[PDB]
Amino acid sequence: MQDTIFLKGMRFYGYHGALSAENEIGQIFKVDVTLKVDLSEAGRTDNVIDTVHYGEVFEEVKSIMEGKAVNLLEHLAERIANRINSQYNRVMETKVRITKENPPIPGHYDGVGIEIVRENK
Amino acid sequence: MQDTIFLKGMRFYGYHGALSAENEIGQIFKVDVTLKVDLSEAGRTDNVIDTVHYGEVFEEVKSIMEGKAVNLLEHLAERIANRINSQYNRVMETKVRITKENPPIPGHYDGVGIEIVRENK
Amino acid sequence: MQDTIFLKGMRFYGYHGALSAENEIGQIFKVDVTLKVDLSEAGRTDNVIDTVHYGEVFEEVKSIMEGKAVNLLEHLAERIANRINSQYNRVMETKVRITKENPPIPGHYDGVGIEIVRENK
Amino acid sequence: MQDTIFLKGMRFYGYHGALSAENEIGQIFKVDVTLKVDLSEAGRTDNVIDTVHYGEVFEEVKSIMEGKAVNLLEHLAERIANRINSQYNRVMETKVRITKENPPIPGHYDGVGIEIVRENK
Amino acid sequence: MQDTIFLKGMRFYGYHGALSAENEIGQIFKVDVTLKVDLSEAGRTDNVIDTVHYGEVFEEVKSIMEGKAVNLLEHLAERIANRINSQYNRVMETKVRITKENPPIPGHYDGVGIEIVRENK
Amino acid sequence: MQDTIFLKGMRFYGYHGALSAENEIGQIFKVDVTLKVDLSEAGRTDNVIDTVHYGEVFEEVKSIMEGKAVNLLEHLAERIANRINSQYNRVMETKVRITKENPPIPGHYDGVGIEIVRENK
Amino acid sequence: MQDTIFLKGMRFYGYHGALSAENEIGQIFKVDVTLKVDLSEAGRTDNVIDTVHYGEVFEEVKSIMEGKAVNLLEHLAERIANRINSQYNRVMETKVRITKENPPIPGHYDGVGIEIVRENK
Amino acid sequence: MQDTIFLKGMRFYGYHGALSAENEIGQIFKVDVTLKVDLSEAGRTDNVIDTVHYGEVFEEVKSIMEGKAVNLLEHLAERIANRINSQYNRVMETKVRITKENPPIPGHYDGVGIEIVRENK
Ligand SMILES: Nc1nc(=O)c2c([nH]1)NCC([C@H](O)[C@H](O)CO)=N2
Ligand SMILES: Nc1nc(=O)c2c([nH]1)NCC([C@H](O)[C@H](O)CO)=N2
Ligand SMILES: Nc1nc(=O)c2c([nH]1)NCC([C@H](O)[C@H](O)CO)=N2
Ligand SMILES: Nc1nc(=O)c2c([nH]1)NCC([C@H](O)[C@H](O)CO)=N2
Ligand SMILES: Nc1nc(=O)c2c([nH]1)NCC([C@H](O)[C@H](O)CO)=N2
Ligand SMILES: Nc1nc(=O)c2c([nH]1)NCC([C@H](O)[C@H](O)CO)=N2
Ligand SMILES: Nc1nc(=O)c2c([nH]1)NCC([C@H](O)[C@H](O)CO)=N2
Ligand SMILES: Nc1nc(=O)c2c([nH]1)NCC([C@H](O)[C@H](O)CO)=N2
Repeated sequence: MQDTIFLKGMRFYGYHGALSAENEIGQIFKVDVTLKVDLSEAGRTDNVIDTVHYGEVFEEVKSIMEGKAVNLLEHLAERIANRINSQYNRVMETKVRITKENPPIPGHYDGVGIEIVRENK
Repeated sequence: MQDTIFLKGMRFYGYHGALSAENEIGQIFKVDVTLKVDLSEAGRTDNVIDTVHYGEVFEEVKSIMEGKAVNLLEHLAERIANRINSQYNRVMETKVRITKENPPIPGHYDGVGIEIVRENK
Repeated sequence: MQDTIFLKGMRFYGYHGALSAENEIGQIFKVDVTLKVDLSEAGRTDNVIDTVHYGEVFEEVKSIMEGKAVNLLEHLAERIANRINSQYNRVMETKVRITKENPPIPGHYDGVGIEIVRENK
Repeated sequence: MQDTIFLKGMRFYGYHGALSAENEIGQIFKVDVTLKVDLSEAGRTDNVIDTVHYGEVFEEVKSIMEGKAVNLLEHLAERIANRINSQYNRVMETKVRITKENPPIPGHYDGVGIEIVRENK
Repeated sequence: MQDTIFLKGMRFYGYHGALSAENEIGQIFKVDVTLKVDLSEAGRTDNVIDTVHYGEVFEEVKSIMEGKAVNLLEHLAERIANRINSQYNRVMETKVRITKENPPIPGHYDGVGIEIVRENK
Repeated sequence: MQDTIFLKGMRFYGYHGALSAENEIGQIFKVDVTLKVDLSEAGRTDNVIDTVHYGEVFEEVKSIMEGKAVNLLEHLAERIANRINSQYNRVMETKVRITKENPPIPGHYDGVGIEIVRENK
Repeated sequence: MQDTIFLKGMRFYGYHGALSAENEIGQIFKVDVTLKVDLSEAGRTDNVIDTVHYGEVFEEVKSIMEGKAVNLLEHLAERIANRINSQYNRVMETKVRITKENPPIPGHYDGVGIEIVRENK
Repeated sequence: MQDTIFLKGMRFYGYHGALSAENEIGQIFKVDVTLKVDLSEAGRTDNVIDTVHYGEVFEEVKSIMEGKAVNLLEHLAERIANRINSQYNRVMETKVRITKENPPIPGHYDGVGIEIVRENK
């Protein structure tokens, strides 16, 4: 099953990071969420109730990205994956990519980050 | 067989969407279509008749993207995949990606969408 | 005097617009603000108190872009220009550009908008 | 008076061009329209009737860009400028930029074009 | 073995295409070539003689893209893949992607094309 | 008179430069040419003979950018401006911008260059 | 005299800024430098000695952008303008633009900055 | 296990290359590093000590990209992969992509390069 629902380049201003200075000033966090979902019924029916509403997913990611500051991106992606898998049974697996395009790293790069994939149990 | 014929970033202004306001105002829908097709005969012959004409594919996608407004992107991709698989036997499988770069979602993101893959029966 | 302080591509999700559907769904408004300010004293001193703090300017634009929905972009730029000119005497003139990259216009374009320039009296 | 109303990167598929092959196949024409208009009343009032409606302007450009094929870009910009100046008295002057990002020129470039500025008489 | 040598976004102005008007006027063809090559010896030695010289590959693609006009992109990719596989034994498999970002198709899209993968026999 | 004919982002691979290593290896030179030309007659007539043919201009720039290697960008822009002003009487003034996006300068920048403006005598 | 020598998008990682957290972590500073210089002799002669060497200019900007941390961007641009005007008599006037694409401002924008123009006395 | 830690578009100015002129002048090398690392413990704990610190990885890549000039990109990627695998046991496999967007190749392309994948033994 290769069907997917996606949310690309979501951007939030948060204060996560292991450095005290990071939490103080904050930065923009870029988030890409890809959900494995069989979309054939919805495609057949055209009923919004037969699929996962992207809007609601964005609200979950948002609440975690703009909520309490944590240290790791790993911790933020793990809470999002877990939160999405938990509320949606139709989501067979959730992929979360977080990117810090501007971390406190002296250098020239497009960004640094992590990506996790979590199957829904 | 990893050969493919593709159409990237096709953009149409349509009125699909589950919200009444969406159907009223409309928006730009971005479409990426990838077709699995063995292209060796055409490569050998160089005869357009031994492959699938991208132009005709664009006309099919267009007619569905710029036709009657539906609710789901899932419904639009399912009609395109089905329409392409139906008229072309050389297409072993069709992948359709639809993206709403500007849905009625209060936030900063690059876009939201769905992607389906349908083998030709 | 060609010195300037600038804020480019500020983006806010608002509900302005003359169409009822626009106010309901909303959209992203892009804002560019350029302030005419003699920056030589600050350049000499290096004291933040001798110039206009970009951060405070962004907060003013924000409060107007994310506040009460109005009809025109002209009305929004006029309130921003007026608000910035009012609180800052060092700003000799304010330029405000607002862009609706995705208005309810059936077509392919990068965006539509207005730009105003207002001298501080 | 430095106030302006703008429409950027409008794109149309037309068949203009002095070469027979051009008219046959066609291409994408990119259009940027900038109108000189005093926007202070509209900014004060917030009434759409006190300014020029971008939407209507796009419809005029469109009708000329997607209508009868002509030879020159100069001819197309002259008809647009003239058409906009004619219907709108509030437009003190009209600037039209047309770009052929892909003309029949053997080479590597971003595009070629012309730009005209026409005051409203 | 996941090692690869690549050449991205190569662009040539050619006259291929099944339409007489296309051959007359011509267009820009974008080419991406990815070669499967075990790069461990070269990585160990650092001797250019233990790998495939990207420059020579570009010259082969070029000679085919800027040579005799053909009808299909399939024919052009098949000659490139075949030409590269033929001269290089270290290339276990060749992937060729050709893109016509501006074909004679009335519409708005980023491009159309084909991609082939050919193992070296 | 604010009318102009333009050619943007023309790119050529040349060997100019004051460093021996530069002339040996070469690089990509980006060229932007803007010509001051009254385009009203052409706009009225639609006759290609009443304006300057962009294509011919590109051929002149090309012949100078891809010809004998010189030291300065200043020398290359001066020959182009002079060459265009010389063959076209309708060109009241010529602006030439040359950019070396990748010169032998150890650093991170988008490019370096020069721009000259030459009135036609 | 409209001739200019330019250096665009120079990027340096520095620790300037009025906030203690800024100086601690640092950020990327983008710099655009435009010099007014009559380039006709150099264009005529083609001798590097008749113009200002972009490379040397980049070294001056660099030494100031990557040196001692200051509070204002105004202070950094004033030292660069002054430093360039001081060593080059051929530079009639210097324009310096500094941009903080990622300042400690909670929001979505492309960047904030200042621009100064300083004539050489 | 599909979890990954990444560093994209790292850019360094180095002097590697098999051509004497290349080593003399130098160029910008773009580097993308993707590390296979199980990120579940870190996601659970949120302790930086349970994952690989991107910053330290960037310092290793940097020291190799900005150190002694070598001939091949293959040699540079092999030293980075080996260096990262060596210091981090949590990294199950390392992928290194190096790109020379501007090599001494007469032509128009986005870049050329190599990519290697090395499992940690
Ligand atoms: N892998 C990884 N994930 C993080 O979230 C992270 C990290 N590595 N290293 C340092 C860090 C810091 O607390 C701030 O970037 C320091 O300025 N955060
Ligand atoms: N997954 C998914 N597909 C849709 O087409 C869709 C959707 N989810 N959620 C809401 C929606 C709406 O009808 C409009 O976006 C509401 O403004 N359309
Ligand atoms: N010039 C101008 N400014 C606006 O703000 C504006 C406008 N023209 N025309 C229509 C409009 C509408 O209320 C919505 O775009 C309609 O969907 N808003
Ligand atoms: N300046 C200018 N404007 C044009 O519209 C134009 C032109 N110059 N030169 C040739 C041309 C042609 O008819 C087609 O580009 C030929 O393929 N059209
Ligand atoms: N699949 C595919 N490959 C081609 O090379 C091709 C094609 N389909 N369809 C039409 C065509 C034409 O000869 C020109 O695009 C017509 O203007 N060329
Ligand atoms: N202003 C200016 N124009 C040039 O063409 C130029 C220059 N300045 N400085 C050095 C240079 C060199 O010969 C090569 O860039 C050295 O690698 N060429
Ligand atoms: N106009 C202006 N220039 C600055 O350099 C500047 C500024 N305004 N405001 C605050 C600031 C700070 O020290 C840091 O951005 C605070 O995080 N620096
Ligand atoms: N595959 C491959 N890797 C390289 O590093 C390389 C290469 N091929 N070919 C030529 C080269 C050269 O030494 C310079 O590019 C020559 O200017 N370097």
